[PDB]
Amino acid sequence: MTTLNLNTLSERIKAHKMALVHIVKPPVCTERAQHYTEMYQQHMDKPIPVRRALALAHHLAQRTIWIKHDELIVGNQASEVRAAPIFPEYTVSWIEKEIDDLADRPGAGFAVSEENKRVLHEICPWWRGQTVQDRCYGMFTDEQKSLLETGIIKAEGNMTSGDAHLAVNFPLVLEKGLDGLRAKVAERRSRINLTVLDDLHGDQFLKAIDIVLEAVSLHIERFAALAREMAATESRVSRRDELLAIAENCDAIAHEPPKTFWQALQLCYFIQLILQIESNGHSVSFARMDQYLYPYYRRDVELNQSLDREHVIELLHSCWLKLLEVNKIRSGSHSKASAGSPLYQNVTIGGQKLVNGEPMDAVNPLSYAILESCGRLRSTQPNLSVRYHAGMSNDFLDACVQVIRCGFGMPAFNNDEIVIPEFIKLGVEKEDAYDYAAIGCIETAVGGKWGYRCTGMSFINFARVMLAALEGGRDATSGKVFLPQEKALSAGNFGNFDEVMTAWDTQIRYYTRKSIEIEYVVDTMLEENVHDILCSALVDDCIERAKSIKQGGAKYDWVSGLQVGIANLGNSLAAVKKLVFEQGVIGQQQLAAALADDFDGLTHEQLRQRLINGAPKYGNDDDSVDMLLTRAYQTYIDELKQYHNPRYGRGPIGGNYYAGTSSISANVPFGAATMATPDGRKAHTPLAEGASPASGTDHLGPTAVIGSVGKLPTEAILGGVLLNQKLNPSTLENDSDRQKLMVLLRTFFEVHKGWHIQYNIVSRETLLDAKKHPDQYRDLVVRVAGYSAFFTALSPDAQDDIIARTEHTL
Amino acid sequence: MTTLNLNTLSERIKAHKMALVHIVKPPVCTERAQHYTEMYQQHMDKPIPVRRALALAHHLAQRTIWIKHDELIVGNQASEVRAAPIFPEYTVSWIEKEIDDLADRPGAGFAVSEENKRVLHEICPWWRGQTVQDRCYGMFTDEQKSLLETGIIKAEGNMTSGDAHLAVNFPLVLEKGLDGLRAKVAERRSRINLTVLDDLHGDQFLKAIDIVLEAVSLHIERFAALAREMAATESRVSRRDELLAIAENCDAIAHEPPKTFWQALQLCYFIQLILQIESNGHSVSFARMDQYLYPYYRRDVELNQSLDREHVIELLHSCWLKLLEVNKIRSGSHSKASAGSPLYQNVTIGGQKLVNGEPMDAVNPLSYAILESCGRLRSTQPNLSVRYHAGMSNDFLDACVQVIRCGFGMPAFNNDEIVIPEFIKLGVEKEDAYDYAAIGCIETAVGGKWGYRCTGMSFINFARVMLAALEGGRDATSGKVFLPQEKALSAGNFGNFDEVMTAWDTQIRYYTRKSIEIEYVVDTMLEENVHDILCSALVDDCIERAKSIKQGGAKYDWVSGLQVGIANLGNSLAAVKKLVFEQGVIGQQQLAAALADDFDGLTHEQLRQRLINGAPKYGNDDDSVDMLLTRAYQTYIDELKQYHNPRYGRGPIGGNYYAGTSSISANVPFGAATMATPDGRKAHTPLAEGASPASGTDHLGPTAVIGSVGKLPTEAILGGVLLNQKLNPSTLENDSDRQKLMVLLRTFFEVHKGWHIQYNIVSRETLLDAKKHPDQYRDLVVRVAGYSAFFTALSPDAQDDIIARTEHTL
Repeated sequence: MTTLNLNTLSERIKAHKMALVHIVKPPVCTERAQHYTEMYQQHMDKPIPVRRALALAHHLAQRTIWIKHDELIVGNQASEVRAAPIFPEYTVSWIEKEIDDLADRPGAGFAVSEENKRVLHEICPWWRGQTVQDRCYGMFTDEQKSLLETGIIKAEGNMTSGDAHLAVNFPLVLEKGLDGLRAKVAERRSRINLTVLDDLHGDQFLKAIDIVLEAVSLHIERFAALAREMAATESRVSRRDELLAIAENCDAIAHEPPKTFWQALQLCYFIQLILQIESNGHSVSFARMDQYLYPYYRRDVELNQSLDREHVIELLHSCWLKLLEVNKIRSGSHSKASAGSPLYQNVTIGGQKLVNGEPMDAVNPLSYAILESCGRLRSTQPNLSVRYHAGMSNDFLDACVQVIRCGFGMPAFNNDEIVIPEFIKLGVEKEDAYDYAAIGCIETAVGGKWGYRCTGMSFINFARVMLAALEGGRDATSGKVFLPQEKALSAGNFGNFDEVMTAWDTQIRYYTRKSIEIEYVVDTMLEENVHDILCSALVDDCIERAKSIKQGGAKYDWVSGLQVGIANLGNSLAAVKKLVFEQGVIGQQQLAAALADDFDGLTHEQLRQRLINGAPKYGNDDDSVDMLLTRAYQTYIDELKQYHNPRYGRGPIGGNYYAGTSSISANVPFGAATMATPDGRKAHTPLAEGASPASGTDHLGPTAVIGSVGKLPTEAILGGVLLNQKLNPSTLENDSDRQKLMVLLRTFFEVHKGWHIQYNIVSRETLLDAKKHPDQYRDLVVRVAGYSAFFTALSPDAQDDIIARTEHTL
Repeated sequence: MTTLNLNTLSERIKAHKMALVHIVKPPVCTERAQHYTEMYQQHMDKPIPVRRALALAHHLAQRTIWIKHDELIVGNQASEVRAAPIFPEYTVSWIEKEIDDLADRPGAGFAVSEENKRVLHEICPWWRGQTVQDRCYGMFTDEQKSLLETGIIKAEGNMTSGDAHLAVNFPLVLEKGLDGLRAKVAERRSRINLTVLDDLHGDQFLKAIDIVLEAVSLHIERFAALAREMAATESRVSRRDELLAIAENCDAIAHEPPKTFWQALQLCYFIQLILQIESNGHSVSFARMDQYLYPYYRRDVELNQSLDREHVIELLHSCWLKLLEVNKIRSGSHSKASAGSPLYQNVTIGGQKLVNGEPMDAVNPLSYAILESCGRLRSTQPNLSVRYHAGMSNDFLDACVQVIRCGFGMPAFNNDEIVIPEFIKLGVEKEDAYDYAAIGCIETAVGGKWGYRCTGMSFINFARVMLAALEGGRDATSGKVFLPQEKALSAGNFGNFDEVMTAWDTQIRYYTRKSIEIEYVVDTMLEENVHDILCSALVDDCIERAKSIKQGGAKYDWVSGLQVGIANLGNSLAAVKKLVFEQGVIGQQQLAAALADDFDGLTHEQLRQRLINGAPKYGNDDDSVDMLLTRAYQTYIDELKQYHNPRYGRGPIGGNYYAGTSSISANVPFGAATMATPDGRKAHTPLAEGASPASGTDHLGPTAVIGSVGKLPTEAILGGVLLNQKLNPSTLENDSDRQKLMVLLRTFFEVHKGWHIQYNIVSRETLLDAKKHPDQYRDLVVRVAGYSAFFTALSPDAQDDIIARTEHTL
């Protein structure tokens, strides 16, 4: 049975990793901001796509590049290590407001030089009115502005950043190389007829693509020249040869399709890198790297032995650390939903493949080498996701638990047993459905053939809507009544609990329509102003259609928003149903006063405990509450069926919505703006994250949790059902308990058709000593919600929310 | 019969006309440019259609208004009298080049105060890169830039101005009033679904429309207040009460549908005026005024006798002079094609109407009063067109000849006998075809239901293309060979004349495709950057479709370019066919050397003189040349059928092209860039205008001219076949001769199915004395090509082109 070595790192990688983790307050880079402003100003006469393509080519040619830390995979995102570039086309509002207050922000600090401070005040004024965000607010209705003002609906990630949230078609890049893609664009332009309106627009986008494809080849050649320059001055023979090998690799993949594993991996990273230079969208993913890079691995390692397996791990480590170098700056408020400065760069391994139309297990030696390399490095990037299926061997599943015991949150699991059948049901072609991948956190899509944001659209706070449904449509936090209704607890005029559910149904249908109206504005402002030239080029079928992903270029296009406060909604309605209506133990007006009073006073404080412990809670396998949550959630799911997403009918298959709960760390900020709820939660405290049970309310062990989670309408929540789980390391020291988990996994995915599970393995004492002496735990990694983060890079608000999570035993 | 009094004018009208005609060097106004820049800068965040609506509302609210000349119809275009406003969104290029050299431009002089030079130096640089023209050149291929640089294809009027070239739905404005229009918009916005993409864009366009309608009403009330303010300072009881009546009528039409003829005329003018404040497009036309204003004329004149018919005449005079106050400034080059600073504001009278689906003569008393009002004033505005039909009475046709004898070039004639059948053939609904009108010059459309520029698209220089077809595809003027070919006169390798025509066919198809490629860029840049909010609002069916005319909002959308050098093409090929090939009296190389040498030297002058008088010319009813010109024109007409215009399939019926010859005064500047031609024309000399015979070549009288013109494929030239005709006034003093003329008209329109005829009536001594003593002939009006102009306001080149035209006798 494969036993992985999960401790050894080369001295090169150790020093490289150590250099990155000790950058506690990374700098900010303005190079991209300058060069984009320069080209936007010089090319106002060009169409926006061409203008943006010329902006990227100017930046790539003029920006600072370097090769550092004796790296074997080259390509820097910004002028300084771990620097965040600035992207002014999306917004400058928070930049101008916060530019002097970026050092001391809890959990999101950045160092800004005075010259960068000087440059930003010269650039940002020109972008006012032209940014994506300013244009969104030039079109929002006042009602929509007010909704976004209260925070009951939020879409800040969409208005201040590029979409990304996808994987490009790496097989296409590897098969054709950069010259082959330029040839593809030329053959497509030869079929342009300039007296046909669509072709006139199409040709300008194809021109943009060619400008960017040429620039990327020139940029790879620029690094090749840099490697040769450094090789001539590098005295160490070992490093000199590597630099020359790097220069030769770059020369090859600048034009021709890769021939070796090292070349193919470097090319794939170049794409991953430049995607995050042209756009600051996060969750840029590699999709099934263990599949499309395996032919090179097999040849170089197994057949010809030009490389040793250990060399491949070193190369993977090199790539992983470059992924950790990628950084992104967010506003002070939006950073609280993104605790740990994450970029969610996902890598998918495992799963199945089709051979002559028939499915087989896809796990291969490269799958093992990738899993092992992540176990040795124990970093936040990549966000490793494993595709489970019934045919996966115990050996590989055992190797996965071995890495879970390394205590950095990975690998996480997706489930072919639900993803493949439902994707096919939706209209994903069979060959594509079997080749799906994980994107960002838990969301899934067909890599290289899918539009942006399989999840990651607008956020609805279910708890605040529920409070409004319980109180005449009034939002407790803001006081505004967006949808008036007559029934309210303070009035005591609910005659049934059925009437409470009609109130919820009618309120959530209103906020659902508003959320979609808001997304239509934001998506269209992204469509018209911030085309992704390189990203669109590498997603089927934008080249042939001659338009961007956001215009309908992708073969598939389904998206989902995020519903926040899942456990709180169910627990709250169940407490109401049981204690107020079924038992007559709590009065409607009595409850409203405790909620408005935030359970203040001894009298109200024991009423609160009756709500906490006197009514069943989500996560204990009790149907009286679990099925109620599903019933309330189902109304949102059904309402989504009345709408299409903006790309509907414009090329892509689907063009519709579904649900999702991969709400990252939005539970803490959303809860901070949520008043007391009837589930016993006090005002301003975090909500349950993702779809996990509320912390400290699941008392019947892990098996009871998956019984509850499995009862959600998982098939309609293809944005993902996020299930966290925290264990003490001692709960997996014995093979007895490791096997106990592996059977728990197979049962969750095969019996209950679960979507995903991720594991924290860490003692409560360790996380408290990480608060005490940070310099001690600089490399301590922790699973937040869909991704991993360094515990000492978290703010205390998120540190404690993780510490408060339920610790389970097997 | 009916005898009109064509000499009476009130003292009020006399003084007013004198004030306008003695403005020799009109001023420029920067208010619109200043106010549009301010709102463009302060509303960059709004969608472009809404940004333009606020610019207008800000301009109308802040701009300078006044009432002068004791006018009964109020509304000024700019701050000063006959001042031309600046419209920077279309272009600032020619403005920056010619800013100091505007006063002495021949026939296009404007006065620019140092204050205005200072204002435009602040304004223009901000618009660099954002103008329509700059963004056209951000998309043109290098080939398309070179074609335009040489001038063989031209589209200067489209890149530097709005489109206009249409009539809005005046019946809708009169029937609904302004409040009714805002209500029509509200009801349409109530059907907007903000989760449907097309409705999201649509709602922004409807918002813009409503912003503008609100501003129009506020602007009319702004004039009502001014009239009351001036009435307070007015000491003449006569004029004081007139101002009170204006204030009351402005009050009424600011919201409600008008009830009186004065109200209905004032409101129709307010629209006509504001249309030309929001857009500098010209050929803004009234369509069938004698029809949609008759209900008021009948009520006020005939049924109730609230005002005398003579008062109606004075009111029409008031409107006509306000139309003359409108002005427009063009570049130095484009002004040469628009000799006389015209605006082509057309008024259509006559024609037919359907009474329960039965054709009936539409001529009515108001038709006579409009005809008579124009005869007394003898002004360049309105461009009066009469719709001829077989059933029109001898009495009215003689009234038209009475006005033609006033010597200002009007009325011109359109022919129901060809328009209505061919419009129906195109797909125009019978009800609409019978309601067609002339737009601008000679082109025809359905007022209130048609897109822009039924004619007025790109200009192709047929003579230069023909020269290239005779010489290896080389343009003699620039030296460029855009489409190479082997056969050329220099080589003497034409085997026969059929090979000559094959060359013409091959070359003209190439230049046709390229003209449309150029139009597609320009049309698309107009669509995306300069929406006409008020114009679109008042054309069917933009409000219901929630989009502009240029986006496909109009019920009908056909357009046509302009083919220049008609008679030169036929005459040139005729000379070549007869003398070179049929009779072998001139050699191919011999002819080529004469053409390259511009017929220099006594020997070559004899060859030229043989080309002129030794071969038949267009306009003598000689089939040998007439049918050859038709066969050459047929190739362009056939090539047009392979294309659709940019609105095709986006809403409107048709969406295709047809041909046109309404080339205004472009024959002069186009001739200036055309070298010697085989028709005996010397280099740099003017070409023939429109479809008229070349001057001095039609030697067999008028009856023979219409013989030739009628042989053109008129049914395919729905942009108009333009025919000028000049007579000495002594030729129409005998009623014997006047009946000869009317017989010829009925014959030209009914038997030959001709499109149009217009008559200059003036002696050679009058035109030459006006060149010598302009101050003496400031009110001398001459017919140019489709419109009339003040002779003393024409360039010397254009003055001489008219003086050189053939003078016919009957």
